[PDB]
Amino acid sequence: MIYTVTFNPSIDYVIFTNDFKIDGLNRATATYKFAGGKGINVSRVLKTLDVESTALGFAGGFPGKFIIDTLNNSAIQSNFIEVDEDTRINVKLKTGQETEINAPGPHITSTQFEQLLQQIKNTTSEDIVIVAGSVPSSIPSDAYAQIAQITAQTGAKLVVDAEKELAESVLPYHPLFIKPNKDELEVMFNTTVNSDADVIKYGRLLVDKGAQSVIVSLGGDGAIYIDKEISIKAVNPQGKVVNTVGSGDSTVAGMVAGIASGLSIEKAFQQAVACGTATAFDEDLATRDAIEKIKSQVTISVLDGE
Amino acid sequence: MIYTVTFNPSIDYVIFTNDFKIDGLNRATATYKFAGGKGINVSRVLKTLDVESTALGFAGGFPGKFIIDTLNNSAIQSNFIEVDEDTRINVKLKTGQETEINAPGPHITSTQFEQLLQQIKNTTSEDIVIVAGSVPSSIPSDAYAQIAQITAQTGAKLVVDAEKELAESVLPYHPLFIKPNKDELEVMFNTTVNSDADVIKYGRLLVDKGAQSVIVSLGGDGAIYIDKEISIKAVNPQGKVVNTVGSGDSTVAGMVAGIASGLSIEKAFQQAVACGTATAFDEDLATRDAIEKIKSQVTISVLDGE
Repeated sequence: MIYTVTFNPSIDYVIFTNDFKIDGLNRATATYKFAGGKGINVSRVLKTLDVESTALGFAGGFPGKFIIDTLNNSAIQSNFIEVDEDTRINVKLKTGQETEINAPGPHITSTQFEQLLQQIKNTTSEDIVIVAGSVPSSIPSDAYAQIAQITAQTGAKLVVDAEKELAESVLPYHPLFIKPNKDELEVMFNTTVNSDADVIKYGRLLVDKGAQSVIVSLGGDGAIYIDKEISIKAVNPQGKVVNTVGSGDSTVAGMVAGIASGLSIEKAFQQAVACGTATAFDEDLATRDAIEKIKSQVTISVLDGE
Repeated sequence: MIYTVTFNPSIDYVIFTNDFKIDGLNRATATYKFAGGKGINVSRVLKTLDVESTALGFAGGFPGKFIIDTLNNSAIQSNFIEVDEDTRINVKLKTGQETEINAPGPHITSTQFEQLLQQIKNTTSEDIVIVAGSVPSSIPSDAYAQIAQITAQTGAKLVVDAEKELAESVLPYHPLFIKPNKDELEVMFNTTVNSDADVIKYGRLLVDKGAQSVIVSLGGDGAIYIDKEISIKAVNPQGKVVNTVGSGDSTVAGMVAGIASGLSIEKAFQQAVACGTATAFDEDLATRDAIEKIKSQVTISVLDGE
């Protein structure tokens, strides 16, 4: 089984109005409710790629109910921890000026965070655990390192989809892969990274620090995968970027799906990049036929090793 | 038994946020939620007054469940007709300004509306049916009349708090009272209403058209009750209007609770005005002690009749 972790899922409540007035009565003419979360996104892309996953994380109240349902309706399994405060509802106003109104997450007790850890404790060597996105304020700030520490004990494969500092924290626990960008490397190592060989070099030092594999995201210039024994360069096709939100979740999910479904590292990486690129070229998350279209146009090249 | 009917009940998603920024990422400093809707508010005030009622109307999805659980936690019964789409979520933005964003209802089928009417068909002469609110586009635009016509056969007292034309349409069905404002009177009878005598006149013409009685809201200037045999003037204490949302509802609930619990027309009316005033002087709906405090302060006078 593959699990995603979404610590703070939301309802993105998108509202179209008959124009907008501050301090006045406004009527919405159309609304939409989408389940939000970076761990949920991965699950969405995995499903797009015909790969099952179970969404974990924290859900509460009627909004938590809604998200569970949405995921059932997609045939994505879930086992969120029931918490005592409502899942957050973020409001996006789209008529004329496009405005965002984000709520803080629900309060999550220590018992509840423990209930999630208890699930990670029930994973095995053949499970993949994908933790994605920010750490909410009412869970421990080292939530990623705790989950990782448990995976190290179960054998489960840890994949982190977060910014550098949380991926750095999981390093000693040998994740399956982390996914920094070229610019994060420059900061980590206090050096200029300006060649594919330099990318290989600092990605391999992160492998020395515990990472089983590293994907270094390079933007529209593709990405590099680094192993202890191989590095790969993927170049994606050019095209108009519409919306890069989700591209990271997609890359992560393409990689995992490829691994899970018996593709080579090379081809799983190729799928990954095509996923991230597909999403980028789309308004929202990529369709399957968009992913397959792009992965033929993605060129793989072995940089070093075998 | 007393029944409130809310066609389009709501979650009122209240969001506190400072310096509301259009086209911007805002972060809510706090949020909360309650069950809103006119008939629901009436049930809430009747409850504060120790008077049972069962909420009727339409609920669906998990927004629907929230309203039922919220009412249940408040010890208010409900017998909502399950609809196939989500109960609406209305947004209230509390900065320095107060900005409401009201959503459309769920789509309500004819079969579901028929289910509601079947409930009104099971009423008896001892029952009170309160129908309050705007009519959602998906139900019969003559929905008030379709209810009013059943109560005329069952014998149940019909109470209406609606827009002018909808209030006008139930008149042939002899509702127990309707509740227009002075401004609706002015539109109805196409004339200027500038005195207590003018209010008695046009209000009693409504009693001639079928209303058993009429309460005319004068805002912070009190209210006038009009009968075939008497008219009464209520005058409420002055004070800082905090929030008048729900005060019309509270007035209706005060009047019904009075009649239901054996009070004179006069004292029931006094209770009615105290309720609407006390709400006005409050964040939300009035507490019991605010209501009682205030009705000691409400003056009652016979305008005409015996």
